[PDB]
Amino acid sequence: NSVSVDLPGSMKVLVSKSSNADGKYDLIATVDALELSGTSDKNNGSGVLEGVKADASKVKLTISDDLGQTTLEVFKSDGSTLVSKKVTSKDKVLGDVKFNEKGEVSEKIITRADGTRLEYTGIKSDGSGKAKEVLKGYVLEGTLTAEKTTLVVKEGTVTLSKNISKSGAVSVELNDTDSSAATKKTAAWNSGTSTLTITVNSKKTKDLVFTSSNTITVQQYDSNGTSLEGSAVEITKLDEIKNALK
Repeated sequence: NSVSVDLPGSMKVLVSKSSNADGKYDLIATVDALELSGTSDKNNGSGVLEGVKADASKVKLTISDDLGQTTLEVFKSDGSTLVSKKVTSKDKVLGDVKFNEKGEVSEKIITRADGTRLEYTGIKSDGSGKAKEVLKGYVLEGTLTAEKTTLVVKEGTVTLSKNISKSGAVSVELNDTDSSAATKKTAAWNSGTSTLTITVNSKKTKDLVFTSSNTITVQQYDSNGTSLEGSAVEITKLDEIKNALK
């Protein structure tokens, strides 16, 4: 009579085995406690379903066949003022948006495939806000502007900035207010190798690699910067990152 299709999270959409006389399928989905009903032109789990909460909130679940993306929208009773929006990509990246009482965006958390998070709070009408990145073993603090996310690690006169553009590209910069030409750090970034090379008085001192695993590794150069030494050490603690900036 019907068959189940599993979706990101608990969500399981039950689709009818065959279409109705107008060529459309019946969909029933369970999302936590809510029962949603809707339709689709296919029986692969795509479609649009709607329901109502116990407090009269309106809910809409959209499963798109072009992106594999699922969008869960919770509205006020008018079915138009947003209360929350949950989007899960094919890549299992989760974006969870909260809205103020006027239905405008005020917070967004992105949860990555591996479980690390970008957290945007105090979002303002201009797209700025506060930003935090939650990694394995430590948390980075920074700011959001419409242009980019900037997470900062400070150590004395040195500021390490990790920038994330709207599209998700990463650039890393180092800024040192040290006035001594013998100790001031500068740095060069390569996005293809995801490596920041730190230089002190014309000598390369370390490479910081920002890995696909959302980790940071550090590897030392020799005393006159003429070759890498040893092997890269994966950073597990914020104290280790700051130490590399000394």
